[PDB]
Amino acid sequence: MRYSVVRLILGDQLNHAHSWFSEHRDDVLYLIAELHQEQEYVRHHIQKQCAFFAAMQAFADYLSAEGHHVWHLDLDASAQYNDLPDLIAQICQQVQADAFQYQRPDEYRLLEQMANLRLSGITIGCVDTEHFLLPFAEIPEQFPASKAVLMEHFYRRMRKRFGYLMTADGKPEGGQWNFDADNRNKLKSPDLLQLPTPLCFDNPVASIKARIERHRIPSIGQVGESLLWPINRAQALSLLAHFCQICLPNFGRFQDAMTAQHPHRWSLYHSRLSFALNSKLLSPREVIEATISAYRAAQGQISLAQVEGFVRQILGWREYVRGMYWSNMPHYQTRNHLGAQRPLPSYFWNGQTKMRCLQQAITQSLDFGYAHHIQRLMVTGNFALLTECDPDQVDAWYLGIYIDAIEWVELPNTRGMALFADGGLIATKPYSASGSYINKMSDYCASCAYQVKLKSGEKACPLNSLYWRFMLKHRDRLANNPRIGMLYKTWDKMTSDSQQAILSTADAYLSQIESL
Ligand SMILES: Cc1cc2nc3c(=O)[nH]c(=O)nc-3n(C[C@H](O)[C@H](O)[C@H](O)COP(=O)(O)OP(=O)(O)OC[C@H]3O[C@@H](n4cnc5c(N)ncnc54)[C@H](O)[C@@H]3O)c2cc1C
Ligand SMILES: Cc1nc2c(=O)[nH]c(=O)nc-2n(C[C@H](O)[C@H](O)[C@H](O)CO)c1C
Ligand code: SF4
Ligand SMILES: [Cl-]
Ligand code: NA
Ligand code: NA
Ligand code: NA
Ligand code: NA
Ligand code: NA
Ligand code: NA
Repeated sequence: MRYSVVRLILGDQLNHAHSWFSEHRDDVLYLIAELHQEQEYVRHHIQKQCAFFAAMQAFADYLSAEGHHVWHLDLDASAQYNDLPDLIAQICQQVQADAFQYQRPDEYRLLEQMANLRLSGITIGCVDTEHFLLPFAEIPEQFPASKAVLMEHFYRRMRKRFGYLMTADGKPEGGQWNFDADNRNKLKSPDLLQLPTPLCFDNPVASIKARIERHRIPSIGQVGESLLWPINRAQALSLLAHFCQICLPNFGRFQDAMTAQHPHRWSLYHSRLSFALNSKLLSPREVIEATISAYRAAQGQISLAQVEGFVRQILGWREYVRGMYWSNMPHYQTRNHLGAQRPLPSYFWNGQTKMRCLQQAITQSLDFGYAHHIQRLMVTGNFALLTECDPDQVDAWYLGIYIDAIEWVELPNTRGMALFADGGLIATKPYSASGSYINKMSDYCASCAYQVKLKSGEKACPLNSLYWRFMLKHRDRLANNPRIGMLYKTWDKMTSDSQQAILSTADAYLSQIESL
């Protein structure tokens, strides 16, 4: 018989600056819980379970130190309840609450579950997470349903609205909006010798792993005794500072680069802030502001391309995919424009493929819970696009295996940008590529069993023929765009014999897809 108000904090709601905490109330109880149900909607990476569980406990500790009343329920405690609604209802009854409040969730499934909660004698309210730049209530106007809103136009509007990288008279700093064309370098040997050591934390996780195991919770991937990912706001801020000082000067330059050689190949110059942002340990405003401040203080050593390249991903892509998700869900999750139905190959779960590119991206995903963007898009994403993998199966892999994956951001990037299964709603054109793209941006083909210079026959890079088979299959859909039509000239110039050898090689590789 003890609290008037119960307030839930979900595992991705770790915003230390939330207005709830701006006052101290002895009549308010905060609840944060490890939840079996949140392990059952997809099979998560063990490192993702460890990171969220560690971060939820660390946030509870922060709140308690600040004088808030907080109960953190680990799986041993939460297993007494049937699901999250039962946990809420029983605890509200236990403490004789008059009111229950929660922060709006960031997946459709959970927003719907909480919206349908009814508690006898208890008033329920839903508040914002106080994190994203675009207010949730503006999504319907900014993102009309089933409309292919152009990310670039939304990004320019966001640049003007928030003032980031804008001139005093309202123009983009540097004479253009988007510096992506300057951000397409491959790492050469001297660049590899200069790669910085990624900032890795030492967060022990043996007890968390043992608790997960005791509850027979399924997971994918691997972890040792220590988790390298930030699990509290101080570690996240330290990663942000590391990024600004050590990585931001080359972030754009090598944004699309991949290497099989260097020990730090899994991180390169990326920020690795996505988990910290998506769990709301950091806000996008503070990350943007920190990186712009570092740029301005570097007196030319951080070029504008680096910081615009970074800001575009947070102010532009991240806010954009959120808007498109909420405007188009739940129908969006049914879209399969290209009719893709192939099973995801088994080496997505173990890395046992002879394609060096796929082997590197899958193995790092399994071993780190993380792949950088060009791997997600142009290595595993392109492969799943060209081989027509079932989007439901692809979504389950991406949403589970990456520590930063929550559906609002996974689904538009995977089903939309990578698989083109929304017919271009999210990103306009398919991101299809042959092995020539991988060879241009990476050193993978120099350490591969296949020959990237061969399109057909024995030992040819499978991407080379799978690319043409895909583009020819969809020629009528895609030839209306004029720039891609050029690609069909490269094809139409080939002999009948060569065209046929390529399509025959593609079909053979698909029939043997488990062996690639
Ligand atoms: C198929 C596919 C699936 C993806 N699934 C996810 C996912 O589940 N969660 C996720 O956060 N990102 C996802 N991304 C986007 C992007 O690849 C990751 O944000 C990025 O790899 C995270 O690494 P980082 O923090 O080092 O990013 P950096 O390269 O340092 O980029 C800076 C920040 O920009 C943001 N960002 C970059 N690209 C995007 C994007 N396309 N959409 C949204 N935010 C972006 C993130 O906040 C990131 O921390 C996906 C991309 C693809 C192509
Ligand atoms: C692995 C995981 N575990 C939990 C948990 O046990 N409890 C919790 O409150 N949240 C967890 N999360 C985050 C949620 O599954 C879900 O993705 C977000 O709350 C959506 O906004 C995740 C991702
Ligand atoms: S040759 Fe083809 S399969 Fe091998 S690394 Fe290059 S792109 Fe990947
Ligand atoms: Cl070189
Ligand atoms: Na359940
Ligand atoms: Na306390
Ligand atoms: Na070279
Ligand atoms: Na991106
Ligand atoms: Na779903
Ligand atoms: Na685009």
